[PDB]
Amino acid sequence: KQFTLPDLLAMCPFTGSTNPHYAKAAAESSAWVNSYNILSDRKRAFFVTGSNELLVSHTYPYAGYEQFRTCCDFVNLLFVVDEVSDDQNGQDARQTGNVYLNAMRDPAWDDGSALAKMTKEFRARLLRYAGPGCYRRFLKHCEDYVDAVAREAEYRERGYVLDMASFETLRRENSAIRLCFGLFEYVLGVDLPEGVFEDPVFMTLYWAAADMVCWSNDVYSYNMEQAKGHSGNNIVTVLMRQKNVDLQTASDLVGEHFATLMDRFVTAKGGLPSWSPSVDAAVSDYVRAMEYWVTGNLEWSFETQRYFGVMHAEIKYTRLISLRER
Ligand SMILES: [Mg+2]
Ligand SMILES: [Mg+2]
Ligand SMILES: [Mg+2]
Ligand SMILES: [Mg+2]
Repeated sequence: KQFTLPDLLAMCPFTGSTNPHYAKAAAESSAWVNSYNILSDRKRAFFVTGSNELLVSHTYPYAGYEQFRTCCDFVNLLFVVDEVSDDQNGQDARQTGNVYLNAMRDPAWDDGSALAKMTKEFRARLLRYAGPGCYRRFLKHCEDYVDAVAREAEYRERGYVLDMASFETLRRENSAIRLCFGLFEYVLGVDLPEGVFEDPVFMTLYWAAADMVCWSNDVYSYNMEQAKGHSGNNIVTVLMRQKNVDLQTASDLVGEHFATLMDRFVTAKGGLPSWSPSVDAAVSDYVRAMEYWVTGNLEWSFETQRYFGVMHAEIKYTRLISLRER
C-alpha cells in the first residue's frame, strides 16, 4: 500500500547550493535538447516537466557558465538516452547506447540520427576544454555506461533480477554517476594525476559518494519504476528478493546503508594523503564536488516531479509514499 522513505537529508551534513547561471544556461540547454525529435509525446510531456537542468544546478553549483551549460546539455542528453532505452528491448537499447558511444568516441562516425547529432554537439563542447586524462577516462566511462544500460534492458525484458553484488557493479555504471563525476576535471579545468585515482582513501570517497547517489536515487524512484514495470534495476527490489524482507524493511535498509556510506565518507576525508600544494588543492575541489553531488541529488529529488508527482514538496516533509498503480 504505502511506505515511508528513509530520512536521507537528515543524514546529510553537507550544505547544498545552486548555480547562479541556472536561469540562463537552463533556458539554453532546454531549448537545445527540445530542438530534437526523439521522444514520444507522452515521454516528452514528462521530460519537459522533470526539471533536468535543476539537477545540474544543485550538483554543479560551482560551475562557471560555459562548463555549467555543458553539464546541462550532458544531463539532458543522458535523460534522453535513459527514456529512449527504457522503452526498448535489449537489442534496440544496445543500439541506442551505441549511437551515443560511437558519436562520442569516433570523430568520423555520424549515422544521421537526432541522437548522433545531439551527442556530437555535446562532444564538441566537452572537447573545447577537457584534458587528455579526463577525456580518456570519460570515454571508458561511456563504454561501461552503454554496456550496463544495454544489459539493464536485456535483464528487464527477461524478468531477471540480479544478485546484490552483481547488481551494484551494474548499477554504478548504468546510473551514469561515473560519467557525471567524470566531468569534474572538465568543470574544474584541470586533470588530476592518474595516481590519485588509485589512492585507497580517494577510491573510498569516490565509491561512497557514487553509491550514496545510486542508493538514494533507487529508494526515491522505486515507486515510479515499479509502476512502469522497471523495478528490476533497483536496490529496493533486489533487497526484497534476496533478503526476503518487505518494502518498509528494504526502505529501512537503504537508510542504514546510506548512513554507513556517509559515515565512511566523512571519516575517510581526513586520511587523504598530501602530494603537493597544487595537486592537493585540485583533489580537495574534486572531493567537494562529490559532496555537492550527494547533497544536490537529494535536494533536487524533492524539487522535481519525477519521483513523487505534483505534491513532491509535501513528500519532502512526510516521506510518505503511496504506491502507484500500473
Ligand atoms: Mg531511469
Ligand atoms: Mg542517472
Ligand atoms: Mg531510478
Ligand atoms: Mg534505468
